[PDB]
Amino acid sequence: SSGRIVQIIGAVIDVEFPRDAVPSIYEALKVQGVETTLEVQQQLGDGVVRSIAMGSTEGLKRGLNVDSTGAAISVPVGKATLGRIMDVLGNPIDEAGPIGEEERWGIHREAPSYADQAGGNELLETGIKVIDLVCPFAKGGKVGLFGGAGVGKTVNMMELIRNIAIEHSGYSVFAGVGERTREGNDFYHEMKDSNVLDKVALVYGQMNEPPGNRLRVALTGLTMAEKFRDEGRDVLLFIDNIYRYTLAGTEVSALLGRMPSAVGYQPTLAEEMGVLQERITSTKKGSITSIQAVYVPADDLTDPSPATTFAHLDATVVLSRDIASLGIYPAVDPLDSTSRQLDPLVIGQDHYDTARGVQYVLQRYKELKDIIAILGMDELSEADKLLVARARKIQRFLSQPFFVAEVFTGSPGKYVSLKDTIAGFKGILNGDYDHLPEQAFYMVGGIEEAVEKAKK
Amino acid sequence: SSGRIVQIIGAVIDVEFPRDAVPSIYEALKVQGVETTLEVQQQLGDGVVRSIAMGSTEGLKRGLNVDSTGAAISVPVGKATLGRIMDVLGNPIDEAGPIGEEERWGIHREAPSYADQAGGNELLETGIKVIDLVCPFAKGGKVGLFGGAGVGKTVNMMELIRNIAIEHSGYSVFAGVGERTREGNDFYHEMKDSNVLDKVALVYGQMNEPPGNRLRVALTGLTMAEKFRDEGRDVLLFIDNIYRYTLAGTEVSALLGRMPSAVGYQPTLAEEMGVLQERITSTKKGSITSIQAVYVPADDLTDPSPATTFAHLDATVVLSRDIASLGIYPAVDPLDSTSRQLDPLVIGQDHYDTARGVQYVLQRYKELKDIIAILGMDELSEADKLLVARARKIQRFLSQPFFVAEVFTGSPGKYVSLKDTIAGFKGILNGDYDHLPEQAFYMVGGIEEAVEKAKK
Amino acid sequence: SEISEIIKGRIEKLDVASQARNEGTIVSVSDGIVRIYGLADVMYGEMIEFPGGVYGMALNLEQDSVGAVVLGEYQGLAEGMNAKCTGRILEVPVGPELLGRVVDALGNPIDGKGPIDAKATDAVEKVAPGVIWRKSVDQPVQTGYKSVDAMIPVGRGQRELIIGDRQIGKTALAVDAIINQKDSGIKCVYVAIGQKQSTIANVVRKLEENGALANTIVVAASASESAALQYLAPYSGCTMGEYFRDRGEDALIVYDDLSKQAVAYRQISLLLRRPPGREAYPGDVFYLHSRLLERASRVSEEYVEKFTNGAVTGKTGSLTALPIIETQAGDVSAFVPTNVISITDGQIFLESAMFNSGIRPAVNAGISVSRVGGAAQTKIIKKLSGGIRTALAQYRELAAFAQFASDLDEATRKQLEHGQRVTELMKQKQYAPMSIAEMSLSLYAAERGFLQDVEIAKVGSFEQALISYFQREHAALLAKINEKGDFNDEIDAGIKAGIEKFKATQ
Amino acid sequence: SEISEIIKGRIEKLDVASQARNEGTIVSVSDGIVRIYGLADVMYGEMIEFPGGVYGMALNLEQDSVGA
Amino acid sequence: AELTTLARPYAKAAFEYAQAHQQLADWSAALGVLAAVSQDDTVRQLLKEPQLTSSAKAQSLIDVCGDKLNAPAQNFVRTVAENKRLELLPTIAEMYEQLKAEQEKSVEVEVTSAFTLSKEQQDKLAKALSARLSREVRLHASEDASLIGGVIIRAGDLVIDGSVRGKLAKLAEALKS
Amino acid sequence: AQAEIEQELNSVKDALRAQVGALAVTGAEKILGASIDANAHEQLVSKLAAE
Ligand SMILES: Nc1ncnc2c1ncn2[C@@H]1O[C@H](COP(=O)(O)OP(=O)(O)OP(=O)(O)O)[C@@H](O)[C@H]1O
Ligand SMILES: Nc1ncnc2c1ncn2[C@@H]1O[C@H](COP(=O)(O)OP(=O)(O)O)[C@@H](O)[C@H]1O
Ligand SMILES: Nc1ncnc2c1ncn2[C@@H]1O[C@H](COP(=O)(O)OP(=O)(O)O)[C@@H](O)[C@H]1O
Ligand SMILES: [Mg+2]
Ligand SMILES: [Mg+2]
Repeated sequence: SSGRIVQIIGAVIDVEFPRDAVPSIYEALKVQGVETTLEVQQQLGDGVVRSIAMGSTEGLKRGLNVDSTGAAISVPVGKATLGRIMDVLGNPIDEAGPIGEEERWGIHREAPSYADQAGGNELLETGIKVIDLVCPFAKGGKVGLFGGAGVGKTVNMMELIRNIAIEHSGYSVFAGVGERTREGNDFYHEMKDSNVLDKVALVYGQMNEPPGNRLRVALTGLTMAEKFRDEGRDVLLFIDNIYRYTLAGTEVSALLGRMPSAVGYQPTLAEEMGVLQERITSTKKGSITSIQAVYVPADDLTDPSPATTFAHLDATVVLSRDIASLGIYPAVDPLDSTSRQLDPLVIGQDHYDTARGVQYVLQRYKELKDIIAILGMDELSEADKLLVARARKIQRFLSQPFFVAEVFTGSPGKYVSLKDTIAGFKGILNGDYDHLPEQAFYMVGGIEEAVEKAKK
Repeated sequence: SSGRIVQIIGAVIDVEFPRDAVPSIYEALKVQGVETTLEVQQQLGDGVVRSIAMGSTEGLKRGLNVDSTGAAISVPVGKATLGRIMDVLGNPIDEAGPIGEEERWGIHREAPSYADQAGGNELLETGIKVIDLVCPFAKGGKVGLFGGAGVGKTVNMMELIRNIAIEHSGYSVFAGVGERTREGNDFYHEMKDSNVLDKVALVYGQMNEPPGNRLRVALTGLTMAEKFRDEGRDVLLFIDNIYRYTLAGTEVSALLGRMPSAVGYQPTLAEEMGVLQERITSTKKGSITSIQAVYVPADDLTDPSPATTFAHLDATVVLSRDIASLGIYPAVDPLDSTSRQLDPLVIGQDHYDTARGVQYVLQRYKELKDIIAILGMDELSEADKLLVARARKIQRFLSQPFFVAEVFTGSPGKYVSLKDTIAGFKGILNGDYDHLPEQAFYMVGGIEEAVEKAKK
Repeated sequence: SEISEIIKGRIEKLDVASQARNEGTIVSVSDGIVRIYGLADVMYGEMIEFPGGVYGMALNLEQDSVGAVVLGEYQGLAEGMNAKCTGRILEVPVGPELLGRVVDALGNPIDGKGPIDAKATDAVEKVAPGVIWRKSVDQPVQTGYKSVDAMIPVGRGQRELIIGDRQIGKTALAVDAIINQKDSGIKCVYVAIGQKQSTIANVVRKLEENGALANTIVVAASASESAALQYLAPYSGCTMGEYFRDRGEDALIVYDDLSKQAVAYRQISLLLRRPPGREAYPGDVFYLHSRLLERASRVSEEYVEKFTNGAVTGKTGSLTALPIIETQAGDVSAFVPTNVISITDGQIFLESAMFNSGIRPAVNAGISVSRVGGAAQTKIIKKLSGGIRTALAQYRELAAFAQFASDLDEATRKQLEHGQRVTELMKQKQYAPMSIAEMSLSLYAAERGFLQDVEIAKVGSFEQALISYFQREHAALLAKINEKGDFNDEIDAGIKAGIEKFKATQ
Repeated sequence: SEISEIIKGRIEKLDVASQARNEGTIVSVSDGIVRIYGLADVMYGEMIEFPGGVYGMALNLEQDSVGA
Repeated sequence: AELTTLARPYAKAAFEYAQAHQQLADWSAALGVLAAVSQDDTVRQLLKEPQLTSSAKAQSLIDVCGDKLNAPAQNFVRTVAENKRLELLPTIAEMYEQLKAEQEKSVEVEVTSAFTLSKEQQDKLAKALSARLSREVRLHASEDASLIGGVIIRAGDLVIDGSVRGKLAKLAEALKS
Repeated sequence: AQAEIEQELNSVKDALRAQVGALAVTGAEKILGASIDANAHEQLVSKLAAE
């Protein structure tokens, strides 16, 4: 029937309906007059439902009539969504008029069953030395770009999009969750100017939007990717920051009447994360390959949110603030990054031995650093002096000029193949470049460009 | 009269009684038709009482009838408890039939008054050389036992249990606060095999029991010890772990909803420790002496639990893994172990000087051993080499064959007197035995036995 | 071809009569907790029946309402819906029919291989056998790892914790311990709590590729499933493992993340508004893990003859547990890790610094301990593990002198290389479990000095080639050692002659 | 708001008046804190006498009850 | 908290006084009238004004009811007002009848048949229900056209269903489980 | 592969069996309604008093 607003507190709104017409959990409601949508989150009792606004409440009042829609938020899906920018409710947020949808799906859904999961190890080349070496991605696998503030999550993702999405023959979904509106504009003009906007669906929910918008934007983008997967297609799903989904739940949790847990987080942190993460998967019909950027509060990887996220991913790439503070990009930690593909049966024994060889040298250098600081470098053995020189060369050979980062560096971008990466690191470990200075390996590309740089 | 269950929340149960029949704080209640006991914690008012189930609450329902018993949890006391295993309520957990009890005592009472205290400090002669020399125990005192597993803790407890019963006509009580069921079965058989089981009463609160059981087991064992003290005896009360008594109090305090204190402990931390520790004293009839194993959280001695416990300890016995490797099975560390009774104004000038003499020589030898290792034995002075020879003789003379260890040592047990202990070490410090080989001073008991073992 | 008409014949033999039921009405629904009005006779732990074949469990029996948790999906339930008492506690199917099957926390098949044919059901929450019904642990449980089986031995009925940070081999060590039981006689149970569905499928695919699935029961409660199912899964798996122990047999159970079970129990508690403690956990979080872990035990012959009512005689049954816990940046002082470290019989600590230094099994032998010790070892491994302990201890003391090996004293330099060769011997590969005889060759060769002329870099190829040689020319001796792990002067001389002959030609 | 200390089944105002300003009744008991109903003339910091020789100190003087 | 939790002390006070003075019917009428008056939109609004004192609100409720409240019930209304509980009168009235019903040894049963109302049917079921409950039964029959044939008997939390719709439910779950 | 094909066959049989049962129950509801009102209404009410 019809309901009346009874209590507005921030982004949370209570609506009272006849005790015989109480709307369902996750049901969408519409306010009369005002253009605002409310999703039922809890049934308090006595015909009252607790809901979160999908817009602003500055114009809302007590007593406004609310209408029950009989269903959850229904967004447009299929071919009509390609080359379009949309909000959480699926409305077009571009001036290109309406979208010719032929079907609408509900953002809430069950995860694929245990019998529907599919296993594949097809190696996906990225063109980045550190990743292709220690974090080899797989087609249909889940990748996570973990890092704090200002270390390269967006930049690295843009480079991957460029080295994969542009070549990818299938479709793609890009979801900007709690992102800067300036990054969304630069990326839209970039996809449009590159002529690739035709095969990319764009959903944006930036930081200027109400908590409810940032809490459901991820389900909207995923619902569009699930329609394409279920058609038997191969899809790419890029999420700008999945942390903003957890944070929107923390911002609203206390007003929903929930007691706080450790580090002031919602008591439903692990279930709210599992309900989203289990839908982003490759079933037996089609394959979703996904890259998610994961913000790390205060650079602490032990924080409950980052700590609960690792178990949901196949490839974990870790970006370090201490490496970025030395002017080294990509700022990937080769000792904290890992992949399920880093196995001799999947990548081969030569690649695996080269990756483990690089990690052994870097771990040994990490423990010799303090010795060198207090006593000095002459008090080391001849084997240690040689190992420290090679560790410093490997640490600089992992830096790479990127095409999406030329405005920040002024230097042209480079794409290194997996064959070239293995050869360059195997050579440094063996000793084929113990005469070149460590500065020759900083920001170059393949090992030949280090040889040319050394002369100059 | 009888009441009715009104609310069940985990181990916490609320019961409603008629206004004229409300049970007292700490009173024991019985649920009709089920073997479940409830201890009353608080009187909420309006006839309702809050209690903690002393067992599982599975299968209980609202409206069940509950009967008041008129007194606190009452347990069997006296001679019949020796050689038996009992739960927190005094029930025989061993399949050996009912306890032949003649009397029952409530577990809650006030500590002995200011007028009931003994007129001085009287040492408890353990008959163990290293303890009676370096760690003198006072009658009615509390001893903290520190160290890891596999270092002789169980054998040392069985020897003390044997000596108090055979050499002093006393008895022992063992309180298994948070006992592991596997270790509780192993300890019961080891004491039966060592023939000490008929000299001790066993009270176990196993780890899988609710928080209320683990909190009250220490009071059940202490109530049995109080009975023997009144008989005219000197008694040993062994507490398996005093940290688990503190944790059980933290768990119960959280279940009752009380506001937590520093580092998350219960607000009643010092009072709960004082209520237990102040009953263990030397009265004008008998004396309960206690040996308590102590655990230190995060290796921090400033943590509220270690801090509070150390305030009630008269001696600290440390068992060393290094000493055990040397072959001294008692394994007590003469340098780390300490006692508040090691004062010339308490033990007299002679015992004090002999003990401090042994500790000085053993300190110097530990320093000289690093010199001998780094630079060599030839680098030491003649006086230092003479000290090393006396220190080695002292170190081996700290060993002793125990009657419960005849299975391991292949030799008969020894009970050395304090007089014989002081005379033996005083002679070795003065050099009266410098001609004898150090081995003659190994596993012999008194100093006359070293003389003969050297003669052959 | 036709089956629908015959299965319907049975449906016409089912009760159509009225039954007295105790009911209630749903008052509120939120975050997986449905509050009900009525149900005056519901018991603490009883299962409530809702419309649609959805079931719940009663956990907060308050004076004016019942707080119930859904054992499934709660987003279809609503205010005014009917709720009914069942008169039953939660029970799961039990028996040999579960071996080689994947099931949910309630025992329903999720693998798609068809219905389970279990002949009995049992209660998920039960008390552990009392003190007097137990027997000391003195039988081995081989994990196939030289570092664990030689220095941190696990016995039948023991509880050994696998503790360490993320991504360092915790799961690999427990799965390999299950794979090694395919020929031993020990039935195995793997419980997955809060894992993603594709990860659980890679472990089952590896249990099948190694031939271990037919001897294993897989219980799953994935990350998208209700916190009540994740909280109950360890108890359901334990109940399935207790069948074999109570009937005179032996079983092994792995709880892949007890820390995720604690997180699920914290969610339910804070949503029922129970008073919070340290790290926001409820006051009975210690009792949660202790009630579970004290069931893993060894029971005497008299308990098995009493339970079987005489059918099984002379046999002692057991349930061995390998709980897994994740630490944050090596912090073992956290609330849940502190509780479980104090409940268990021993701990295997895995370290990130060792794992990044190429020491693949990552076992820190300096802090890892088994309180059962030598009682959980065969005679041959108990004799050859004593010196391995001394050599690693000496290596931990003399590890800074490697950069000054020239300047060292000869005795110390001899000890240093022995320590470095024994340290390189502990390195092993995944999915490569070793038998008692094969482990004995490697431990014997190092402990008796047969590695002093092998470069620390060739110790591994020497081990691999030595085992391959004995598998061809000494198959009868390996079979003899594998009977009971026995040792005597003929076996000692036999192994020595084979190692001397191996070096003299291979 | 939740139930307060005066709200009990036996605190029946049959007679809408007041008597005995120096006497009260114990309402609840918990961890060394007692709630008393009816001590209308008790002063802040005053000694309260209970049976069996026990004494209390008045700390909370509320509309409906005294905390000691 | 649940209105039942807040109203329990007041309802029990009314019942224990009413029982001890032989007024179990006078209080029943008084509590029912007070509940009705307080629920009226004009009275509802008057009772939620910040200008009126607790005594002024209490008095206004007594004047509207008049003769219907005896001296003791008038004192009870003042006590509820002094404690700021006048929004709980409907709940206090409901819980008072429940305590009285257990005292009189009676139950208000709610029978719902498939298209039938007959004295022959009611007295045939009421003896068996009275015997089973061990109480007097006040049947409150009604019509439930939803049912194919049969009756559903509701008494307290006990629900005896003998309807064909119940047989259809059982038949449906049996096939899919 | 052999097991996967054998369990696929029994899965199709049991899946259709569930739908076939649901449609048979739907027919039973209509069938029952005619005879249930006259004959069963007196028999059901009297039987429930005996139960
Ligand atoms: N010998 C080895 N033993 C253990 N792991 C090994 C070994 N050699 C390589 N690895 C690899 O190390 C990684 C360990 O992953 P595993 O899942 O077992 O760790 P984990 O600590 O349990 O991780 P997670 O926290 O995600 O559950 C895997 O990639 C595994 O293949
Ligand atoms: N690959 C790179 N090359 C050069 N500068 C980089 C690179 N990655 C990051 N930066 C620096 O940091 C910024 C990128 O940070 P960004 O990718 O937005 O980080 P995050 O998303 O983690 O906050 C750039 O403006 C530049 O100054
Ligand atoms: N006094 C002793 N004499 C000989 N051996 C001993 C003695 N004390 C300890 N040991 C040795 O140490 C082992 C463990 O001792 P125990 O008392 O059981 O320590 P814990 O209880 O911590 O396990 C014994 O089994 C024995 O081998
Ligand atoms: Mg960014
Ligand atoms: Mg794992």
